Amino acid sequence: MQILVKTFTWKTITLEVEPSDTIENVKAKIQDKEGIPPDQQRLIFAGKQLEDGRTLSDYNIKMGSSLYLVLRLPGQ
Amino acid sequence: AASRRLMKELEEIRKCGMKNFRNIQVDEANLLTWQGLIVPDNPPYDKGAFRIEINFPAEYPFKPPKITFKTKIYHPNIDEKGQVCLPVISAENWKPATKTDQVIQSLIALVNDPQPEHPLRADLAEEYSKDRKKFCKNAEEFTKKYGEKRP
Amino acid sequence: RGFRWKLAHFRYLCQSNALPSHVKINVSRQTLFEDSFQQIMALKPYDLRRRLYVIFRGEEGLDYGGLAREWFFLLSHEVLNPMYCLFEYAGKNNYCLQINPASTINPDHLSYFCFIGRFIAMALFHGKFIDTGFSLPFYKRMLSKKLTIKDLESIDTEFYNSLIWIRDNNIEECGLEMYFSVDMEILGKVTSHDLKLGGSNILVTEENKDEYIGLMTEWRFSRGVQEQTKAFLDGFNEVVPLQWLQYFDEKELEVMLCGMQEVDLADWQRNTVYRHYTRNSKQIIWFWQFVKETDNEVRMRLLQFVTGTCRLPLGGFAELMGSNGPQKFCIEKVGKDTWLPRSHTCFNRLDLPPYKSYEQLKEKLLFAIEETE
Repeated sequence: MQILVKTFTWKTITLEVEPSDTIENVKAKIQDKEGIPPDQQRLIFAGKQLEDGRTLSDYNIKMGSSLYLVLRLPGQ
Repeated sequence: AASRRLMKELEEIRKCGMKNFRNIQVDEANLLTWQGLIVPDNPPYDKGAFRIEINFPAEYPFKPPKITFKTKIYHPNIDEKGQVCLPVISAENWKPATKTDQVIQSLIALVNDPQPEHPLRADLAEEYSKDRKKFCKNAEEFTKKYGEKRP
Repeated sequence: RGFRWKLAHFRYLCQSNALPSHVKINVSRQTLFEDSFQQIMALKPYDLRRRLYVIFRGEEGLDYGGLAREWFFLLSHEVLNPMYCLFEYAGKNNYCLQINPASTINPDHLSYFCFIGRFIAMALFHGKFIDTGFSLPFYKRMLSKKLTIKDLESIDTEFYNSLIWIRDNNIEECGLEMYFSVDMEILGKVTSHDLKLGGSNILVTEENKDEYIGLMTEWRFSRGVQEQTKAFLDGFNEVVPLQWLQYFDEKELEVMLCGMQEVDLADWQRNTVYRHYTRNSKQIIWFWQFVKETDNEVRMRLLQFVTGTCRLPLGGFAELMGSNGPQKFCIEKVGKDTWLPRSHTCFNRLDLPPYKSYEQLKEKLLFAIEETE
């Protein structure tokens, strides 16, 4: 499958992914394609913040789904 | 949903007869996403059919819908990511009174005969403007290979 | 008693209100936001009127050299970055901040908006500029000016056109299925707001249409950011009283936070297009004679009149963006000349009625662009 992780800077990042992949894996694909360290990432889908350790299918992310990428504030 | 205008619009698309547009199933939690099939009549697309998605913004009908082609296609006004520059739903001509069946109708109108004075794909644009027939044969093996049935 | 004077006044208010001694802001570039937010939040608004000592540790004694009006540039660039989900861009293609309703996903968002409010007021108070600023409706809120349907055009052009379509057309035989409620998507999740009691069940018709248009207009400006906005204004007001701002309009406040920008009069002329005018119609000849003649502040104000902002994109006038996509500075010829010139910021277009004398064009243009209330 293929997903779109959308930022508020209007970058749409396409990712190549399987329903098997964990949220950690997808964060990893982001670190690799954008350089953003996973420990400071936030993925949201259809109003659900995606907990690490679950999988795309637990959240029912089908193909063409749009995620949302937001950064964590440096302080916390 | 809410979306009480989207229902009336879905109703008056299903019953409007829709010869060139069919198999319209919908995300029924909020009718904010439709999928359908375009079935062109004139060549070079009469030997094909094309899955599209229609995405309605939450504030419909204040902002227009967005149409994308799921099926690939060979058209001077549809890019290879499936985006169609359809004028009636552009950010500059969108009116609230515009119904989705008129949208489709103008999408069809665009398939049947393109307008290359303003194109998403310049090649193509000129391959239509000049050489109306080198275009069609290429459009045909594209629709032959990549497009769908029945039509 | 125009901008020059308002400025002296505001600067004098600040000078005359500064506490003595200094306040220490210790940060490092690598940890600029967390250190800043820590440092500023630990201090009292009053302290933020003392003299400012910024340290960048690791750059410490040589330099400065310096210094931190750099902190103001650098920090502004951090805290206003839409990635962090506190402020967001106004449109896809225009790049001046507004509050993001999704900000609540940040654990203590009202605190960070208070921080930023303080921060900006510090900027005005110490006469330091910041890298990119807010939208003009945003500024109007700070001045407590009323937001109006025409204020929409800049921040959501489709919603604007739709609104106005409904005002200016009879809808009785139109089968619009419009109700007093409206939906909004945030972070993928769709939510419903009634505009008055049980509004989702009230149908928009010719008789309620105006009331409806009203409420939509507020809602669009206001939606999902009442609390963040108040946090900001409060944080700002503690540092610099909002009432000190009362002689400024929203355009002047833009220019006070951004600097005076650089306009290359060549770069402007090269990239202007003309509708029903030409490079040789001497209304245009007169125009460009006025652009060369006057102040740099007039030029920004003029740049604000036609584009909605005094800032330019990376690059110059060759890459001016509008609402729908790129659009260059454009002067079009409109009717009568008993009018004043008008603009369409989303199209970046000056409507210039053919005036009869260079002086007439000069005095009317200058009246339209300086008189934006």
